[PDB]
Amino acid sequence: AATREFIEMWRLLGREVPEHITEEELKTLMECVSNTAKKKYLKYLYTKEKVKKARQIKKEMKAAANFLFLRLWDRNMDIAMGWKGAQAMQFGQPLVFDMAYENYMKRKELQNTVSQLLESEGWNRRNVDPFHIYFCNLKIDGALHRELVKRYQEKWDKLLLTSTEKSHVDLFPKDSIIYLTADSPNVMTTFRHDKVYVIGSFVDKSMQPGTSLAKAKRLNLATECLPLDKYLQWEIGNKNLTLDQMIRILLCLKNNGNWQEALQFVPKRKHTGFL
Amino acid sequence: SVKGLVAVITGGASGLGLATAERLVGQGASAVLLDLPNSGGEAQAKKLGNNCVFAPADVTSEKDVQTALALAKGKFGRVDVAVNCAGIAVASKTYNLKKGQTHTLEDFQRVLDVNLMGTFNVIRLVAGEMGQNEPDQGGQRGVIINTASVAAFEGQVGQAAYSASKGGIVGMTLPIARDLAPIGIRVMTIAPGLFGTPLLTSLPEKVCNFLASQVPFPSRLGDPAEYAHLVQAIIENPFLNGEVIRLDGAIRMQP
Amino acid sequence: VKGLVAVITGGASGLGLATAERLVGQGASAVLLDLPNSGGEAQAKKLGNNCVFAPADVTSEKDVQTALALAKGKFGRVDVAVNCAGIAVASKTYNLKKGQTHTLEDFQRVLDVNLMGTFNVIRLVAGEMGQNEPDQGGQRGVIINTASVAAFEGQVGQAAYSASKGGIVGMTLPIARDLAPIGIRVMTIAPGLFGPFPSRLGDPAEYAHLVQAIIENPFLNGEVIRLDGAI
Amino acid sequence: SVKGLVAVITGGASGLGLATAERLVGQGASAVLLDLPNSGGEAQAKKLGNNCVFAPADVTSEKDVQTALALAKGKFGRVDVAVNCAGIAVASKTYNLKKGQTHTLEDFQRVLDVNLMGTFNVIRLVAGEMGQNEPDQGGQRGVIINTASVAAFEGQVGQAAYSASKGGIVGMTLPIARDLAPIGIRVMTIAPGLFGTPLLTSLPEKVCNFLASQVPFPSRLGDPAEYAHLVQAIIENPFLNGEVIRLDGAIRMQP
Amino acid sequence: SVKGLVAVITGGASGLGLATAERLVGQGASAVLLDLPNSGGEAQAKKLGNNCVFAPADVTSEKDVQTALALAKGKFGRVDVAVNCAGIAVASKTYNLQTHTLEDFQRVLDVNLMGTFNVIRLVAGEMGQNEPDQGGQRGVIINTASVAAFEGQVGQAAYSASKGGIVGMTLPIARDLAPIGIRVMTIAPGLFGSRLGDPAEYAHLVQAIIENPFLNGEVIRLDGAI
Amino acid sequence: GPNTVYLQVVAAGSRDSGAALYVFSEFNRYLFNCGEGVQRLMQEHKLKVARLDNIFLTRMHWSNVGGLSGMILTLKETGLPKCVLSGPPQLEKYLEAIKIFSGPLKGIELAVRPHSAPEYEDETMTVYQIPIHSEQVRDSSLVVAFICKLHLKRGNFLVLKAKEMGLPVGTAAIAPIIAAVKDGKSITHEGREILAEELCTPPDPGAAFVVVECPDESFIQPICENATFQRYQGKADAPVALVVHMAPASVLVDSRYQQWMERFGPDTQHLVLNENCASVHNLRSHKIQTQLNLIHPDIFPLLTVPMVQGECLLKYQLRPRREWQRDAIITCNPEEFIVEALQLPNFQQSVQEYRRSAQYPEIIFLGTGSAIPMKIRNVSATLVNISPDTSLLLDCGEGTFGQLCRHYGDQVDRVLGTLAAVFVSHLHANHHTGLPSILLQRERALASLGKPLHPLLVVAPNQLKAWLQQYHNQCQEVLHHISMIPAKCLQEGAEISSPAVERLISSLLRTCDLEEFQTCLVRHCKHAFGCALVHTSGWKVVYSGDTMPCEALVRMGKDATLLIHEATLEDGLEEEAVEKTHSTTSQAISVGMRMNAEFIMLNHFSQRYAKVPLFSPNFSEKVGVAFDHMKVCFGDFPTMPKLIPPLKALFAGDIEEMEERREKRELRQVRA
RNA sequence: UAGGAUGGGGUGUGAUAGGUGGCACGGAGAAUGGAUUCUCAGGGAUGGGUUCGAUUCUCAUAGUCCUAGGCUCCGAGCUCG
Ligand SMILES: Nc1ncnc2c1ncn2[C@@H]1O[C@H](CSCC[C@H](N)C(=O)O)[C@@H](O)[C@H]1O
Ligand SMILES: [Zn+2]
Ligand SMILES: [Zn+2]
Repeated sequence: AATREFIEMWRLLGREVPEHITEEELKTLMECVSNTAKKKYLKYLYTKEKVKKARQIKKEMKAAANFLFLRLWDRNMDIAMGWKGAQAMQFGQPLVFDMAYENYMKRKELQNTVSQLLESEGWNRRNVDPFHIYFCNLKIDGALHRELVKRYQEKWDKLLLTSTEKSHVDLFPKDSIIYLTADSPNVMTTFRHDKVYVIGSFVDKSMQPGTSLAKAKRLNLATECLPLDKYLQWEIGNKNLTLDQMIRILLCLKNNGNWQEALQFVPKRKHTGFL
Repeated sequence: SVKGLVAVITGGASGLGLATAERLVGQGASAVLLDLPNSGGEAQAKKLGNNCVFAPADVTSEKDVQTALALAKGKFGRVDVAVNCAGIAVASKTYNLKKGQTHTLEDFQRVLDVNLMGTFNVIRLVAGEMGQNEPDQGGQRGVIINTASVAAFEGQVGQAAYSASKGGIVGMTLPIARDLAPIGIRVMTIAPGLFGTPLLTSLPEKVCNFLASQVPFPSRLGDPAEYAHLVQAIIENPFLNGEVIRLDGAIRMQP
Repeated sequence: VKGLVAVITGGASGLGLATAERLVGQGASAVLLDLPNSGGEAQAKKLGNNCVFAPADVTSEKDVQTALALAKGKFGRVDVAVNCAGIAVASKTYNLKKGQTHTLEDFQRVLDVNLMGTFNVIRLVAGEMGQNEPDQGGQRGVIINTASVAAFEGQVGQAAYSASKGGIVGMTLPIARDLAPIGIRVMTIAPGLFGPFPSRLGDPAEYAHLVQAIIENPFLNGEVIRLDGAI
Repeated sequence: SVKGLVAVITGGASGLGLATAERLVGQGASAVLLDLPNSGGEAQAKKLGNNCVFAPADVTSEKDVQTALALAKGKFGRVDVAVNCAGIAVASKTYNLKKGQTHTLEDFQRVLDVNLMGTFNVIRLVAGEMGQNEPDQGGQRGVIINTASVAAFEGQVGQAAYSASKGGIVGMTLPIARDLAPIGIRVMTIAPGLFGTPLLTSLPEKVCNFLASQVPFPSRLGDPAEYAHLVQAIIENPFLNGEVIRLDGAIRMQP
Repeated sequence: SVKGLVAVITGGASGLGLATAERLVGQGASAVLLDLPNSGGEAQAKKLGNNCVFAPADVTSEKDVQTALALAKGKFGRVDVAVNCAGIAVASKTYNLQTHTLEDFQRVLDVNLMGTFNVIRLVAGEMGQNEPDQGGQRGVIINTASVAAFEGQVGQAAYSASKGGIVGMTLPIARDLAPIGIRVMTIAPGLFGSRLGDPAEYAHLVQAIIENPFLNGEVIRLDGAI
Repeated sequence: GPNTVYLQVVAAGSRDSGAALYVFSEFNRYLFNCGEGVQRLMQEHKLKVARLDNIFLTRMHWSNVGGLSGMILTLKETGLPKCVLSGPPQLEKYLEAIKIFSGPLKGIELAVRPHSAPEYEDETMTVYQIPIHSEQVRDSSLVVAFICKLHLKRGNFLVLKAKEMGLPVGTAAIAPIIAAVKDGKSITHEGREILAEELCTPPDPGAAFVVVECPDESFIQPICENATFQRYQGKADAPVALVVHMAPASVLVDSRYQQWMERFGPDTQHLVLNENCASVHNLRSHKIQTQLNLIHPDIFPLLTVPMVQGECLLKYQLRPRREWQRDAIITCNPEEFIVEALQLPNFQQSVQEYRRSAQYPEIIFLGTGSAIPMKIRNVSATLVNISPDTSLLLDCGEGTFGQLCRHYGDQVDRVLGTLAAVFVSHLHANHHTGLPSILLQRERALASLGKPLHPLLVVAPNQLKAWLQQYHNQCQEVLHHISMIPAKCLQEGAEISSPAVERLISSLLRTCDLEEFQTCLVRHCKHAFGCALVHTSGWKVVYSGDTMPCEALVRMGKDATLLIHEATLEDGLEEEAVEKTHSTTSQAISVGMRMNAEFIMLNHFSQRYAKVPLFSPNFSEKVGVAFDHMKVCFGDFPTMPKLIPPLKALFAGDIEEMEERREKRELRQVRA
């Protein structure tokens, strides 16, 4: 409550701080030694409140304004994607998300990683031929598992993916594993259906390079990088693409698309165009 | 071949009936469009040329169809093919405990009246007209083709009345085929899956894409010209009788 | 089936009556829903105080509604519904050697009694069944329909009858899917020649036995069972 | 009632065969578990007591099954019911263009031999034993129950060999009913689908949970005691013959 | 239409397979008669001209089918249609108050069902290499499963079992091959030689199935309502 | 005005690095020493030079202006339009002397702010220059001390109590209100007037810091008697926050000097970067020497009143909370260095294998890096120990004495006593600028060792005379320490110019004990010379210098015992080497077989090259490679080929790094 | 090795030394004539810092793009200072 009074003050000072604060987010607020970190956290809460209230307002404004099937709601589509997922989990090509990076990740990065995993899995379900997604090295009581169960709620027990505490080397023949990383010396020429691709679920905004390469070289796994430059002009943009863009690229190549079709999912702001 | 055949096509003003008429007239046949008087079939009959005539008749009524058939026999002297494409769809749950609504009886009755009873009302009178024909070489006098749906085997939620009617058509397809077999009239049933008829094209693009993706192969809504093609194939092939053909791309309807 | 309450459409005679006699013998409670002028009142007297006759024309919503209100008055709940009422007609669709056409009124009447009457009973008793407290298995009730094998291979002249029973056959699965979130099971029996092997006519008691088996077994749903001795 | 009947149950060491042995022995029927010697059949027979016997036999081999039937005849003197619950499965696609792999012919033929040929081998050898019974009242001499999973109707991807074998069992159900009718043996088939059988254990438990949730009602996997209940109902009821009964809670298979 | 297509027909030396080859070659297609060496198929291949060729193969073996498909790919460079007409039958009752012999059941089962799957799995290997046309189709696979699969007569237990297996496995194979772009269909021929079905009407139906792009995963009873 | 300002100690006064500060501010950046090795130290510790607007020199002395030429070249390469120097007015003459061996102010503009010029102020600092003349146009008794005064910072605005009188908060309308009160102007009559402290933090007048250099006792009294210092010292007007003293320890212990610091007040700090610091400056250099020592110990020997002793990277913030900051202190730990070498994939097994496989003169390679100094390699240098009493320096790059002092530690004084002659072969900014540092340290070493002060002998091109002559006349007396001999007089075809020259060269042979000394003209620039020495023992050493494969050199140096040749570039770019007049590896290697040398040594590696060049398969048992601080004896020639595998393993990453860079350049070319 | 350009982690874009405004599309969970309600994600590279308020103000780290070169001082005029 000392800090509750402190926030009342900064609010009395007229700073960007929220109207109210909950206990658990206050206990999160005290998780920041630097006063700048507390500032940025508070501005994040303030802006959340700001947009939440703005959208409630616009919601209140709009309120002033022989079929063959009953409306095919979101649930029916979800069940159809469920059946496709259940088939993929048996005969689909494996795709691995390699956990264990929980140590290297600040809270902001861990949250954003969870968000990207949620979107990537969403795009995976809708595809015509999904991968069989593995979460390896996924600590049961780690930070990520608790956030995933928080974000999915009771969906978590029902997702059609394999979650395990084992490593990927304990599941697949080590000759067939390929660790995808932008720093690889080997350039991916073609998508190979007999190999197992590993993606590190790791978000750090390009800030500690070589982590995936270090994990790969520590073992005797094969490694590859995407041929971004060879088939696409470049400009100012990181080469580590998001998880949902990675998965939508792999899903495009898997369906026999060519490179000039697969790289459409790269953000246009990063490159001028094809060569 | 179909050259010189005279066809009576119910529900011919749009959808599968129109596509069948367009094909048969294009292939050199003659067609009679059988549809409601207030429909837009008069324009289509002008489009197809003097081989085609529009007959305003409501298939639920004996007198309308009898007048239309008398017109057809006056204009062309014979009936060689009949295609049943008329019908209506209604979606409504039998009962919904959350909100307490119950399937109203009049929607069920009018679905049976248009789909199931209208079809039999057409079949018996057209079979009456074909029974006067001189038998073709091989004992055949004519062919009657019905349009069931995949809803007749795996109905989804809220299609109780529709599935009931199409299941009745499927059930009754065989005893009628046995009744008219001694006379030399062939009876066949086509069970189309998701087809780009006006019943489905009026839906939004999102649900249209979802329905198209549900088909295993080819992953698209059926094209009515392919229904017309199967109808022609049934007309040419002397040995298809008393059978239901699913034209659905191997799709199975999820609940 | 002890203490369970059933509404048996067409219970004055035939398969409905044989089901009521067997199930009440086994300790259930039965409501005979049949036409007012039927002789089912003697049967309801015969079965004792656990049985009640409710006069209702199945094609009319009001008659069935009042019969169900009578059931609510006597027993307070409905657990099982068995649909057996119906009639049959034999007539060829068209007969060139005699120039005779199947009349439309007969076709409409058979459809009225067999197919739409069954749906009318289902739609009303489901409203009654929805008031039950769920079984420990989650079940609220069971609905059983009768669609003879004529729905699959009809004889000459059964077009209207085969149409009605094929309608019921097509109707089974969508109603089962409709009522699944409510907890009502919908099942269909395909009786044959009821009064290769067994070569005799079927005994209605074997139909009653199957009805009890369907009631007891929690996992039979949305299926048609031909009980026809393989003819 | 089943009181005093002697039943031969193939695959009776586990799953549906064990559930059936449990019910009939509990109801007072004597049972013979016919299963491979590798399985723990003798442990279950010792557990179930004096009314249960384990017969080591391989269903694809004529001499083992003949020995097992001789053992049953020696112990109890007759066979009144036979239940075919033995079966194996394989999950392999017919052809896979992406991976460049083709279903092996040995795997298909092995599954086909165990599931389909073994079932006919048991039916044809048991019938030679059943043919010696003096008929029950009503012309019945014995009962034969088969197991043909719902894959025979709506088989999934990668289930071709299993679906082919169960489709054969479904196809030949009626022919055997016509074959054995003059001698008074009924043949019946159950389509259990998703059950408590370990075949639903090789799949990941999340797939099993999804499949259980997808059943319309009850939204769970079947309990083998419900299969045993249906088996007893089939044994008691004289008029079920040559028909396939789907026991799946109305679930319909999607690919 | 079917002009220019290459079709592989098993059991093409006689009966329905031969009548299908005659129709497709008359319509301008190319056909390969895959049948036993003693069937006399080389005379039929000589009759149909240079668009048709005979490849001796026993369908129950992988090697003979592989050699025949290699020969077809050498001759025409492509396979577009496969028709499975090969088969045998027996009429022995399961039990005769005598027991049905096991060798006859194994033989008819493997000739009808096992030969069909062996052909399907190898042609799909051949068919998977075609470029998909404007409709996305890579090939059509057509099977025979007599109406005995549905209403098998007395003594047709082995035959009905084999055709029932073909019927049961039609849909799962169609689902397997659907992402490849191969259509799978089944025909159920009835009484063939109010008269018996003429094999030319079966060949006509086969052509209709080849032409129509939307028929897939279905069994068609060509039985004249019997 | 800037919000944060802090100092940083780049060099702590150690004998091998000198002393230097670094004033950081948001708007400007400043430096106060430009001696030898300062450029290398600042590059190593990642100190940006992009916005180095001003450079302050506290004393005209080669120990303080040694690295000035290196900085000038670096600023020109950075693209800075103008740089301004401040210090003694003689800098202009110094700047004139720099252009003789370089270009004249190419592109960039140079300016000088002498002490007599008016004070210079900026948006962040006001600077005053104080001239101090020692007791008892070149002036050898002038030292300049700096006093920097910060700008006044407006106080913070108190918003919490601002609402009490009702001033608006959270809108741009308060911006003019805040500007007025922050400037000392009262806000107008908003129902009533509010002035100054009623809503605003009182202003901070600014904390000043002083940098003082006292090289000797002679300056103590002039510092004490200076009136300008008393202006800030004895008052309460913003008491100078910190005074940096750069003076030998003997000066600090004086009582008079000691009382002078104390009069600044109790709160004032005092930073001292004297000759008593004990801190490692070149961590990477220490790492490599420790790493290489695991291979061969002999070939790679190991290197060597309140007051605050200075350290490397020591800081002192000034605008924020005035506190001392120990966050960037360099930390040397040999255990970590050896641990990193042992964990290498292939390093460990190879060194075991090497050891199980198994004096004068000795060659020490002080410097092998080319034009610009880099992180690991200094500029060219080479020490030869002919006899225990004599030595010869083959090239004197900038900061050579620093590398020599680190290698030898406390023995440096004895070695310089043995220093007989220094050879200058071509007048490049990385072949000769280190000479003046050597002379002063040699004089100091001779004084400590008690040896007589005999002038050193320098053999060099005559153009070097003009550079030293101007520097000696204008800036600092040097020439009374040297007796210079023109390089042309030692040519094969030379003629006796004067009898005096002959006495010196004859003296050189007797002093250095050589049998004969010879020189030759290589083809690099105008007046570029090689050399060759033959001892009475019979061994011959030939030094090429910057060159390309030449024929005059081959005829003269036949059958040399050891040849040292330039290896700037590799085989990929022979055309660029010809254009830039340098030799590639195969060109040098081809030269060695033709010259028929016993052993071959390479140096002058390019800035492209980080640690090693490419070891082509043409590398035989006679061709070797050179690294900084290596020891080569005549007996180690058979050993040298065995060292190739361990050196490849120990530098796996960098050689891997160089290849990727070469690949990337190719990729950009390809993608063009 | 250096200098610059710049970084929207779902995608396009704004308010441009400080106050103002963001907009349009997309995703996850739970319920109902193609729309609705609740809930989740809403840090304009990462970490410090300043100001009454920072996306824009400053530093450090990392990614990415572009670019990285050479001697005259005077008269004798190949040497002389
Ligand atoms: N351009 C690219 N080429 C190959 N793999 C890439 C890629 N961009 C992203 N990925 C894969 O997707 C994941 C997220 S990108 C994150 C990069 C990584 N965490 C790092 O610090 O460098 C990575 O693990 C990488 O395997
Ligand atoms: Zn040079
Ligand atoms: Zn050089």
